[PDB]
Amino acid sequence: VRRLLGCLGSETRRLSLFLVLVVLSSLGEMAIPFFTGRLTDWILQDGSADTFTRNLTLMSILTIASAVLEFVGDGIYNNTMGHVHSHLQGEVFGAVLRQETEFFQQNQTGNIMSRVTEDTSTLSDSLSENLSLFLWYLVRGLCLLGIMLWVSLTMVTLITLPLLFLLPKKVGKWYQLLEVQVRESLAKSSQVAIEALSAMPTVRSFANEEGEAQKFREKLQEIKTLNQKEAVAYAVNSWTTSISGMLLKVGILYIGGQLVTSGAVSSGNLVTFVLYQMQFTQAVEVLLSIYPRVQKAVGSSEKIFEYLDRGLLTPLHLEGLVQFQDVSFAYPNRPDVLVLQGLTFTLRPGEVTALVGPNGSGKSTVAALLQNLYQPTGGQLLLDGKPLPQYEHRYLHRQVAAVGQEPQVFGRSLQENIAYGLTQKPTMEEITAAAVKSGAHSFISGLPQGYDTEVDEAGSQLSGGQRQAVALARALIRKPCVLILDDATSALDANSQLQVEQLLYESPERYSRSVLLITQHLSLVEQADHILFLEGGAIREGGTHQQLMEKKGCYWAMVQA
Amino acid sequence: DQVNNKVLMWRLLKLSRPDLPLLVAAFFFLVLAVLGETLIPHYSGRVIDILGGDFDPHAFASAIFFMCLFSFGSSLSAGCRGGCFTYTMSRINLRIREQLFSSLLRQDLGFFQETKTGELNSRLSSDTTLMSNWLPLNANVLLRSLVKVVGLYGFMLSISPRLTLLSLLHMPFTIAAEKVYNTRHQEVLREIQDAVARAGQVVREAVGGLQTVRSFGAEEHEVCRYKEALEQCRQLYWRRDLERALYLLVRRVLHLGVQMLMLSCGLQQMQDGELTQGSLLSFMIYQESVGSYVQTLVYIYGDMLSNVGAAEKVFSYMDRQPNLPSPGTLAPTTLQGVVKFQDVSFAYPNRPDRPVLKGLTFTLRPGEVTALVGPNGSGKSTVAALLQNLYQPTGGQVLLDEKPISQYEHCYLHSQVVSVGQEPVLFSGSVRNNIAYGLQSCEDDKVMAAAQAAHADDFIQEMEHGIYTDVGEKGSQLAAGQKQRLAIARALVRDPRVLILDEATSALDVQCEQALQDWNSRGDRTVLVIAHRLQTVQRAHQILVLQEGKLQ
Amino acid sequence: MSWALEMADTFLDNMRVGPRTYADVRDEINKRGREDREAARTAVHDPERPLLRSP
Repeated sequence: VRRLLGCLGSETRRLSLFLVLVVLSSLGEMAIPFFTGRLTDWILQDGSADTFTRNLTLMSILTIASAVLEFVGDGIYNNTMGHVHSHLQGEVFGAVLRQETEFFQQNQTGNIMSRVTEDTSTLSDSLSENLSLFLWYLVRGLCLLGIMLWVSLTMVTLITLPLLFLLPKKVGKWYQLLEVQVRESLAKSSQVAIEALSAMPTVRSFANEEGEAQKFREKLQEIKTLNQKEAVAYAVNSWTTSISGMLLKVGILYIGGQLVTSGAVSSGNLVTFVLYQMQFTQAVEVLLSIYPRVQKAVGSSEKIFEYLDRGLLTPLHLEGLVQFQDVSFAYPNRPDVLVLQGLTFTLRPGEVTALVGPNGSGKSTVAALLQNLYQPTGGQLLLDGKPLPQYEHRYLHRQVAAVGQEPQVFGRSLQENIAYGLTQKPTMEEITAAAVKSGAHSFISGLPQGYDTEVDEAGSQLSGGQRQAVALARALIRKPCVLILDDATSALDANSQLQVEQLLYESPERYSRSVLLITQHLSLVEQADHILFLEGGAIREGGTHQQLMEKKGCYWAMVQA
Repeated sequence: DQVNNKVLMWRLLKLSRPDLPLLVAAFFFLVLAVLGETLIPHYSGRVIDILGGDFDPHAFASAIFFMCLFSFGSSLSAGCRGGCFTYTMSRINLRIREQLFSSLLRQDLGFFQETKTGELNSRLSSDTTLMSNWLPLNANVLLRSLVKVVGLYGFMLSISPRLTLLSLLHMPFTIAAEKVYNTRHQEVLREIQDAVARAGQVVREAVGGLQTVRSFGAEEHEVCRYKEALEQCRQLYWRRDLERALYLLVRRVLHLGVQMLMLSCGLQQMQDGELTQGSLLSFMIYQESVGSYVQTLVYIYGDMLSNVGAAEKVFSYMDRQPNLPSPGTLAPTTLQGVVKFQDVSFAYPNRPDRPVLKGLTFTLRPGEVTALVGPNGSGKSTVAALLQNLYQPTGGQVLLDEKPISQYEHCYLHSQVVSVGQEPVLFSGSVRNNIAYGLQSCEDDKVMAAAQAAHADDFIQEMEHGIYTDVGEKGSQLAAGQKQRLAIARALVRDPRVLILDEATSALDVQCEQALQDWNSRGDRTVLVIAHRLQTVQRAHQILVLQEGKLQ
Repeated sequence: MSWALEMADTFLDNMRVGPRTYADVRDEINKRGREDREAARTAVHDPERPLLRSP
């Protein structure tokens, strides 16, 4: 609760200014019955113009002014609530990206889609609508109950209200008992509807579909027979709720009539009393409907809070030596059961590394470790004589590059996608040279409006080779030291594979660019400098393909079989 | 769009024609309830008119007595119309479910793969009840206003004509505003939908490329781009609220503007014209609502088209009926017992470019036992479904005794052809219902003898209420062996000509099938033995060795 | 339940010249209807799984 209130409040002052503005207006809102009373008692007794007009001018000025005060106050409220809506939605979105990858990997998309936008929108929408009306009618209630003092009249009205809301809920309980049966019997028919259809081919195989409609018709007629009692019960409840209104109104006529006969309180004062009593009951009637919805809304809010509450070393001299000193890469789910175990890596500048092995043999975990998304469970994984965690996110983003397995592409233009993830804007010569070097320039120049062509959702327009080439140019544009590629060119063409292989091996920039990737194409591995034979995390062998072929080990068996 | 929503409305109302009479009663009770409610001010004025001059006990008593009676009758009449309108909602809601459920069963199985279980429920539960709520809710609010407006204007005209024309002439001033306000509003809401859609699409692409965003690492730019879209979206909410609050101000000023300009003349009507004392108080009480009821009348006309789009998503099921062959029924006079497949080509309706089965040409299966050899994902169940006529063949022809499977009757094909599946189909009905599943008049001795032949009679004997034991939904009470034995009891209960077996004999008992598939019972027809049992494959005469969607 | 029809009657009984009006009354039915749309699908099994399971 305290965190809910403490987070939501805007200014100490804008809402305070709104609250003071609502009160001063609220008196003008409820000024009308006093003028109505004055207008009525004038007709019975008086016949002066000036007093009558003066009343109408003040009436008009107060009612017109109140509208302006409401018009401003609602504007300031909605403006402040807009800032809070934007700030909360902005804060909640960042809290997703702050949390570790394990939640994203383990849990599905549907949770992290529905919990973010829909819940935060529907909560703040409900809060904005409810809290506006809640603070409005409370001020009206307090101010009208205030002016109601200007004792016996207040003592009357206090006793009446309970009797107004006693009978509707008491009888309405017995009405509600029948509704759950209709809901259950409806849900039963829908349950049988889904249960019957779900196994369609078993129905289709026989001629049962004609028979099931009769069973459906019976389950519907069983509801139909019950509905007759439910339909009349609504009319009976409508009578009981309505008649209490006339019971209240007639009671006021008899109780008031004695006071008119006695002649203590005037007819105008009786009209004000009736108007204020009628306004109070109808005002409070709405105020009761929020208290359940607050308990409904706050239940989500606490879960949203539960969802929410879960040494930058700069770039200058590129050393380029990665030491996995006795490393151990393990996932968040299983601490002991590691993916990579007993890592003894030792990279260097200008050397194409390789990691040959089986499906799920620390291939993705090693690449994810080098990039430093998930931290090392044991040992060390230094880069240039310093831990990955020590480096600044932007600097490490600039130094380390890694193409993923699934060639993802954003919804923006080809220039935006090619120059995605950068503080400074990429130059057109740089974007063109990156696409030319990576081998996407034919795809970029071939499509409509060059790099300005908008990329479709889920890689609709761009092909697999175009997506991989764009991903290669995206990484190449940064011109990073570390180059990662786990299952990059799985379904790569002859023209694509040759371009990537030429950029990997034949390109001059490779001298100042380490390339440690899980090679789909064997020849890419066979024409590399450094290699490693992974086996359930642990590296069995680590040397040249000719040395491994001569010695006869994992690389020889992998090359042969 | 505009014509489609009109034609779909004209289609909607046509469905309610069987429930016309009760709507006329609801109309009568609504008109009575309104015309009653309009009479309550008229007498209440006359009480105040009579009372000031004199006590007049008979007039005072009668005026109050009739007024209090009419209020009681209005309150009663207001209830029963509600009881009618809420009952009308039951009619269309229970009717549309029956039409929807019956229409879905006629549809082809290819659609069921595309359709989602959660959506099909959601439309059946909510989207129907919205469509059933539509006509009564629209009719009630429209008809209650229409009668009350022309009522109030009538009861005004009975009192006087002088103060009415000026109050009427102001209505164009209000009606003109609402037309601008609604056209402004609906555009802003549609703009907000598009704004929230773009803002959401960034979250969809971020959720889609979590690894991409995390690998490169520029989350601040993603949050900033989300915040940039949220800022322009926030402006649309502000415009709506500013425009609405302004309309509240304009309406609040204009309400009192007409009220003051009227009431001032209302004072002159006593002095100069000599209209009436109480009639001023009545005419004020009438006026108070007159404008407020027009607000609903102007809105409801334009608003009517918004809820039609909900119905379209239900009617999308009802629209199309393209699949399957012409429903012509060839009746088997005698049991031919001849299965055939002439140059068959099996491809899935879901995706046309996939090669499942090609050139399935053999037929000539009647005597002895037939076997269907094949590896995992070879399409043995597809051949069984092609034989049973679940899906239509992409190429060739599935002949049965020199006659097309489509030309056969559905009841006759269901009666003659059989296919014992591996997984037992469970239902909520009792053991007799499951044993006689799709039986018009199943014999009690036949069902018990079929279970006794199928070897589930010991299980059926010990079960509570014997043959009337309630089967647990999705196979809760019954075991795997009983679930398999139930399928044998179904096949025995059918006693059909053709009877295939798709991996049924592996799970179930071996001795149970042979007795059913030997002697006079075996003469019904041959059996397509598609299973892993090599002993069954060795014992059978015919052996279709399938491979890569082709006969080896 | 037929909740919507009760809300219209409540509004049509007490019109006055308030802030909400009939424009809100429809939005309450749209809001509550979309809540039922969410509640109905989430009640049984899972929305990702189609009606026919096998490929």
